[PDB]
Amino acid sequence: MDKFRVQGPTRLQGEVTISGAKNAALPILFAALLAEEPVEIQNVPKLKDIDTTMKLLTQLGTKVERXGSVWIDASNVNNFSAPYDLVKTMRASIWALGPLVARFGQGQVSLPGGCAIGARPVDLHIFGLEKLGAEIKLEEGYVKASVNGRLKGAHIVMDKVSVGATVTIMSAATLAEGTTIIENAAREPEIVDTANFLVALGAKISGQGTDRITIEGVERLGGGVYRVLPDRIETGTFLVAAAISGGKIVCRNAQPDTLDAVLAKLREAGADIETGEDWISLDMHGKRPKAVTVRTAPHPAFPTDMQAQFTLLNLVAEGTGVITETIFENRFMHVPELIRMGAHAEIESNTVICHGVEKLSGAQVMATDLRASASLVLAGCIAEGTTVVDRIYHIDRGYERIEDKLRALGANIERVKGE
Amino acid sequence: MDKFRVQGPTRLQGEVTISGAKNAALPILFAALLAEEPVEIQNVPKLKDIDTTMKLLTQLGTKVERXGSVWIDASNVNNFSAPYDLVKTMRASIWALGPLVARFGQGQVSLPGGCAIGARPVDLHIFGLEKLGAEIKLEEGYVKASVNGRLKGAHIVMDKVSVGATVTIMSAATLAEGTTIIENAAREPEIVDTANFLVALGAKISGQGTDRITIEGVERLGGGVYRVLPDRIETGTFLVAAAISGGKIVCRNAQPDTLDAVLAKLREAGADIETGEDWISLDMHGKRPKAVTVRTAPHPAFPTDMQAQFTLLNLVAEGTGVITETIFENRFMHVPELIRMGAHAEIESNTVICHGVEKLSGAQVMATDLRASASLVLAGCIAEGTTVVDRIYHIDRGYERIEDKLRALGANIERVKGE
Amino acid sequence: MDKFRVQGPTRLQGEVTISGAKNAALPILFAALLAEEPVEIQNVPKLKDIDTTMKLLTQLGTKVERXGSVWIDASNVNNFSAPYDLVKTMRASIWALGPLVARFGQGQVSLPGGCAIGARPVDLHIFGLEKLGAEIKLEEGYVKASVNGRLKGAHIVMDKVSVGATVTIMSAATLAEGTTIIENAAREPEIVDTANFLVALGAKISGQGTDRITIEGVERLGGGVYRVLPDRIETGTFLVAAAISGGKIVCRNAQPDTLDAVLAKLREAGADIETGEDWISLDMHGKRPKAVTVRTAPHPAFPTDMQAQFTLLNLVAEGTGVITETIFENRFMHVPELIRMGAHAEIESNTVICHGVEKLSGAQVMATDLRASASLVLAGCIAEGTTVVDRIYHIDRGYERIEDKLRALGANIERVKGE
Amino acid sequence: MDKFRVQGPTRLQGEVTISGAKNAALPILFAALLAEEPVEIQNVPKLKDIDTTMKLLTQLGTKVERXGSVWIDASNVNNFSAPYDLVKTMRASIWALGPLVARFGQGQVSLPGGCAIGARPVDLHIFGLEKLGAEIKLEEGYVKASVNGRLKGAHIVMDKVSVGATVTIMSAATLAEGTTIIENAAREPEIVDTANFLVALGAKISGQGTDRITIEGVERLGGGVYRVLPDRIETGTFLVAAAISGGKIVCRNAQPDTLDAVLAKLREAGADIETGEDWISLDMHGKRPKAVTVRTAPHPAFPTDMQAQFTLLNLVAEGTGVITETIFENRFMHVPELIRMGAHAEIESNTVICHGVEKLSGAQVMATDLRASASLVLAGCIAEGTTVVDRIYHIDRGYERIEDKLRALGANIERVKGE
Repeated sequence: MDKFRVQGPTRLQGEVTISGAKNAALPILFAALLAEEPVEIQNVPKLKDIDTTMKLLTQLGTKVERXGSVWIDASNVNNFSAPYDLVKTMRASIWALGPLVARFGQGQVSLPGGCAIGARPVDLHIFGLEKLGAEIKLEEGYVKASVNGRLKGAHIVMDKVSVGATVTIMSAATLAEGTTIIENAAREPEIVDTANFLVALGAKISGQGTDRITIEGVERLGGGVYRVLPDRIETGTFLVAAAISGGKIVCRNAQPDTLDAVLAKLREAGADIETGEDWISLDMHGKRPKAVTVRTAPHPAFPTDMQAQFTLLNLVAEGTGVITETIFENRFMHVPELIRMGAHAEIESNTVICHGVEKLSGAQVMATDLRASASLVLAGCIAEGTTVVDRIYHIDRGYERIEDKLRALGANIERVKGE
Repeated sequence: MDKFRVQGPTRLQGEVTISGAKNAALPILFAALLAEEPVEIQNVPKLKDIDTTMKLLTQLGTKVERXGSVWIDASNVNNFSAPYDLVKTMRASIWALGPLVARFGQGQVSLPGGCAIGARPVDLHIFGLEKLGAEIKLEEGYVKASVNGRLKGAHIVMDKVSVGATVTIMSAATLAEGTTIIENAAREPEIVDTANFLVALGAKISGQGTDRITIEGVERLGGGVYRVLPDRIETGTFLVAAAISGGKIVCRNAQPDTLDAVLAKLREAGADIETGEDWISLDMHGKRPKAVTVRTAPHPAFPTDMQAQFTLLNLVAEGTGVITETIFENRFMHVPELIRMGAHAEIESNTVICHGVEKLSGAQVMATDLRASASLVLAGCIAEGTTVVDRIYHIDRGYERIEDKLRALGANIERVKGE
Repeated sequence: MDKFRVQGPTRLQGEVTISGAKNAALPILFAALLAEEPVEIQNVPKLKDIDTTMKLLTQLGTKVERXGSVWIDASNVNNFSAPYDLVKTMRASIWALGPLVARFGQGQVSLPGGCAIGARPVDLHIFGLEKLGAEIKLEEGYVKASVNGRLKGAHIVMDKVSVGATVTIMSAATLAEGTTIIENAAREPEIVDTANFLVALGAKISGQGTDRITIEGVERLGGGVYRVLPDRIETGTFLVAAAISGGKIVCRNAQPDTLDAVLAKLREAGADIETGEDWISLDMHGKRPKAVTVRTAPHPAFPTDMQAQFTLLNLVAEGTGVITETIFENRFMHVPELIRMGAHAEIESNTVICHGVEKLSGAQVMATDLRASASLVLAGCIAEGTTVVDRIYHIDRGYERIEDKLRALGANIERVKGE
Repeated sequence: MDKFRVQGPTRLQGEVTISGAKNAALPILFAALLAEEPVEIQNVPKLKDIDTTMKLLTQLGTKVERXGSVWIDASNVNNFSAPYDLVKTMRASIWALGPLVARFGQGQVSLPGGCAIGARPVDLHIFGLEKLGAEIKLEEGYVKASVNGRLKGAHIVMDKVSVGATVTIMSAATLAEGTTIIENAAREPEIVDTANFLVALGAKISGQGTDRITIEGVERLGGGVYRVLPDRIETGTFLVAAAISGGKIVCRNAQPDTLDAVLAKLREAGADIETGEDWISLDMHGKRPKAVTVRTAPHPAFPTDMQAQFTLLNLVAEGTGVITETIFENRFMHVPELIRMGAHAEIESNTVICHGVEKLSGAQVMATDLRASASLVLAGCIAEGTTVVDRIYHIDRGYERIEDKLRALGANIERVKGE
């Protein structure tokens, strides 16, 4: 079981290059199934899910190769079924369904053994495909969709806001006959990125990033070169790393505009921030951060994905600050871990009241949440002494070699083994 | 476009005989598709939906006759499809699905068109059936279900309480192989009645009325005689009629136990109430009702179907009353209509603050909801002058000759045809 | 009982000069109680609530005179009580409490007979004052606040975002000794305006408009001249008027920045929009608006106060649009009135599914809500025939002579006295 | 720092005598302040809060002593104030307030400060009292209540269901002039017990246990002997200890009727349960438990206080089961500890997905929650090996000598005196 052994305190400063967003790379990789011609996908991070997707794609008869880029040749897809062994570790695999049916007339995706019926994950996807004219075949453990000729554009009202189903519906709609309208579409920057990718292939989409996405179907999608957008959360994590260590950092390959709320929040903490079209700088001037008030909410408001990081900021800031999770429940599992590191906090209902302390103390900590986990690693960086973060495979799944990035920032960090 | 012209004030007093519950008769009529031997369903009301169901049954090859009872012989079911023409005006038609697949191995029901995905009623039916081993197809405007051989008992956890899917799952499970357990089952008296009916046929069911129903599959269901339970909302509607008019009333062919919360509310309003095995008496002793606080919630608690009726009550009651709706959104349409009759109230969020007035005044009113509509008719009876309740077809569909029942109570009411 | 007789259809086009916001004028008027030197408040609308506030102020011993401006001389305040009548027709009256205590050491405002313990508007104000060092005295219908000397700055965390309490705490905090931090402060443009007014008097306030307001108390506030900000919702009502009428309009005395979400929403409807330092232009180019998807949420997202207006827009737009209310409950009560005008709509849960039709048919209509009411007048302007909007006094409360404005835009409208 | 050491696995069987409910004892000791004659309170557990209450009472001038009983003589009560030195460590202190002002005409309770306002516990108590005619005086750090003569009966609508405020209102109302009615009253067995205590003193109360309590005020309360009801949660914890271990336990000095939901759930898990007037027997027959579906809700529904206990049950039961928590927000702290013990569980939103493993592994654990902690100790009992549960002082505060009880059941437990 891999662990991170950090030795602090250390000032995090310098430069970091931001990896592509896993959350944009995935839907785009599945969308490449629509491409009749070779496709080059740039800025694709080296992550477990990316590997799983490549295998899945190959299993369908797609020609796949990688490095920074992922080269895809789907001119000839022959197998329209995603098997159990291949979708078992990845829910995103459902993304193969829509492209398959829209372009080939048929698709089949294996489903896991479940328990409760009603409002499940796959649900929105299946019904979205059904509104598009797909015939659905359901049997415990799998979903099959098929259509005679082209899908038919339709007017769709989403009762629930779903990032997943929005990608599925928007993807399959690019080849449908007519216009498709999606009401209550997820607004995430990743949805915008996926739509832009499609448009680069010849798709006709508008409204991406708003509550209403409109798609005019076209006969076919071509090929090309496409650059995946920067990882916005990864970027936020690095900004916070400098903000909590009285450091100065510059983020390369970033996209300032996917972070309005986070940047504004950082300024409130007294951070000196600068942006360029593709870069972001943060300077504390050796100064300790000021506590802030945070209310997480749906994009483009302050993201829940930055929550753990900001809680950390408040925990070592000057003063008292409160963090409120307005949509999500039980998002504070990790606070007791920080408290064990010498933090002063109180979890109350859907909030965390933060009392800033001068210095943290290393400890043996652990968290299952990717973000919370990453925050523990940041804590280890500035705490007095030795910190050991257990089960970092969580971090490995969403961050492209964070230890190396942290090390170049001046961190004393080692990847160590353990029983 | 029928209307009720009412002239008040009139004290509502005397006797009324309660009709069988439409909502228990429907699921029961459908479940009869499982019976191998002739069956007699007693106490079935004469309502539009019953007619639509009989016709549906006839089309499936069922021999159907009616008067008070509805006679069914489904020994020779030979057709397995419920077409658009026969199910357009009736959601309940989905109930033919489970019995067909469980007994015959195949079944299909026409699905009315719709544009929203998620929250769709039929969703839970499909899922329960799939859990039981059925193959589900969403094609040709139809929802299709089939199984090779017998359904297979399963442990089903409902993500949401659904009266409809509880009935579908429960019904089909009686013929499945093995044991079926439904977690988070709807508790409604209509559900208990349907269960009791199944058992009378030879089914093995327990837990009906609680959140956990257990079904022991058997090889076949027989025939028999079964009496549909009384309409609790109808009973409550008549009780309130006397409670707001200073009257005394005896409800015949009623079932006290399905009305716990409503009876307790009536006592708080100051009503003198007595009960027997199959009757309920309410005596105002010539007195004006007292205001009460109402919080709707799932059965066995206060029913949302009695909400508009109780609002009416608070409106002519002594004091200030509070009505809180936790079940439906937008269930206050009756209020603006009532206010036009001289009532006083404020709608704040999901609650109505009632300022009881001594007397109501006649006016031209209209509500699309069944309960609110019957409430308007009641208000017409006690209001000074003439009231014209428009669009009464809503009431015709859910109440068995309400005008006749009201007249026998002392109401001055006439059905006007034209506009 | 005033009413509007409208003759349609008429293209609304031209110019309208936007009134100051009642919602910012009120808290500023109350805040003037802090000023030791005369104060000039410009751009104050002529509305009932302003009068009540004026009467209330005079009663305290304040020198008050009005026009476009309101002159206040709070140099000689001697009465410290807000009598029963003044507070009964106006919740805003609670705003006199804070300045009184903060400046004079004593204050008292009447209380309307209680309803349900816990969750009264007045409560948050009370607790905030207490946090500031004030002694509170209560009894059914009475609230006295007092302190010996200065109020004391405190760290206050709001468990409920409240526009009212934020104003109270902020206002009173300008005179306290020390720093006051308000966590979870309301973000409204009106809060920003009030804070700005305070700063113009010599107060030290930062963070206005964000989740955290920090006030540094000072010995005293002088006098000066302050211009109340433009009415954001009126501005929006006018923008919609043109947008639903194929017209072109220019809003003068406007503040584009308080309308981001509404402006971007208008662009989605197909509108051509330009903005300047103090104006906003909208041009439909003779075109019918496009159906939009709306989601009301906390400022700066889409304002629930623009809801009815947008529902109207979708009702006469090309296509279907769904308006989703995440704010209040029961916000669609006016829709039936629109249906009576020939509109096509379905109310489902917390949403309205709008099916735009080509033209509205005039009729006799009425809504109690301010916004929904104004929307009915807009409808009369574009409907074919004559429309009579009843009970327009509701409109008069938040709209400065709307009939004159509409007429100046080309509307055929008459204020018919009583009938 | 006290700790618990457990050697497992060990079948928990035999008998246990249930302690009196701390939660009933507390409000009852406070209500005794209303007694004009001596009172003997039986079956009071020996816990910290009881000691604090005793100290509090003595300081008011009450003659107090304890053993199994607590003897109260409120004849010389000459001091009407509860100082911070007491209430600081005990929230229930607010309970002295109502009896004080109701009997003596005056009462003052010290209040813990804090940043947060709105949604504060004590708010409902203040409001109820005010409804009864009391004058309220506030200042950060204290709440004072007084009245001229007797309190006055009033009709009170609880905005929210509050156990504390229900006791306060009910208690004070017993000496009020006239009739008091509490709408939306908390239903807890602890409230029923306090009402019964009051009635034995001569008060006039009814509806206790339902959502509506009626209190007819009387001149004065006498004295007597009264036995505190059994601790329902303690009994639940004991039943679970047997259910998760193939054992057979009989709970003595119990009250079956206070545990409906828990008993039904245990049967759901496959337990052979029998009950009598004052005993409860559970028999697993050496059998492992069956996973169950659990949804916490207000009494008489499933208790949140049995939550952690049931999760442990699931974690070692056959299959998958889901615990959904709707009362408290962050009540999942016990899960990560259980995982360390070899348990398979996924946390999702307000629910926990359990994966029944055959056996747990000894380990070093710690939970701050009274219930979660007790759960861990239970875990240690059946887990293979040695387990060390830290900070068992939480358990000490709510459970009367848990080790002796467990030891008598077959457990291998030792108290360890820290560091």
